[PDB]
Amino acid sequence: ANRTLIVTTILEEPYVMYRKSDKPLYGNDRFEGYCLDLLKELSNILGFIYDVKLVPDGKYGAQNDKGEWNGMVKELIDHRADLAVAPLTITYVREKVIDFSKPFMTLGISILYRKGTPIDSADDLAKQTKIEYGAVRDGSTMTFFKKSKISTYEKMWAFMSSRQQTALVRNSDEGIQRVLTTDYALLMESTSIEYVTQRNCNLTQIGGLIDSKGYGVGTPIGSPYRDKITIAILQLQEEGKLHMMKEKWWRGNGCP
Ligand SMILES: N[C@@H](C[C@]1(C(=O)O)C[C@H]2OC[C@@H](O)C[C@H]2O1)C(=O)O
Repeated sequence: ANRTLIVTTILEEPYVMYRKSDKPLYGNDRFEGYCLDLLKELSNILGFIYDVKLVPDGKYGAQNDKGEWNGMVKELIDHRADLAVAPLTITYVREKVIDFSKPFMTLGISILYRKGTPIDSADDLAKQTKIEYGAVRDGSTMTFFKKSKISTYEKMWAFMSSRQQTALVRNSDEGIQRVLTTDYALLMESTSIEYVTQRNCNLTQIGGLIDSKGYGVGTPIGSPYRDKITIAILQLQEEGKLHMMKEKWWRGNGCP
């Protein structure tokens, strides 16, 4: 039989979450979400079983000043996993070091905050001095700011980086808690903003999308699975299955 593929992933609602059960769950059964459904579909099409393993460092992946990676990206570079199936953003810097499938979803960075302020854009947010802001450490949103040559975003990066211990959060849950309990706005991806703002009516998006990009399945460079996964994604796309999966995991409207 074909070797069981190792899948690196990360907890991120509603892509990957612990299943709620009153009885013990083991192995893959512990998890559910859009990305687990995606894996069930991909594995049927490609003919494999898999072992889902949460990334040990809890990070998506960024490189330090020495060019050393962490998170799921490092797991792929180091051939610790066969696939990364997660809301993993397809970026220029990552594409040079891993192979991504074609995208299964598109999104852009925007701002999550509480309601009640006149802040209407990133320009507004960068200019004012009352509300702090940041991003999840070692993800693509942090990297977007670090690499930007747009003045507003360069200033925002300098601010986040100056207050890195403060401004850059460990994960999306910490970021959202910070938004809810302190004067802090979180830079994050639009599909996640859509999800949370339909569940907690104290939260809102500020402004529009600042960029546009996709999520893809990651594989190590040269992986014989990447093209097969791309073909499977296109199948699911064209059959309307990806659309159905989005509806299943995002439904339904909870806030005015
Ligand atoms: N998709 C990103 C990770 C992350 C980000 O950098 O925005 C962290 C986490 O942040 C909350 C929401 O944006 C979903 C997740 O995206 C990545 O692939 O690095």
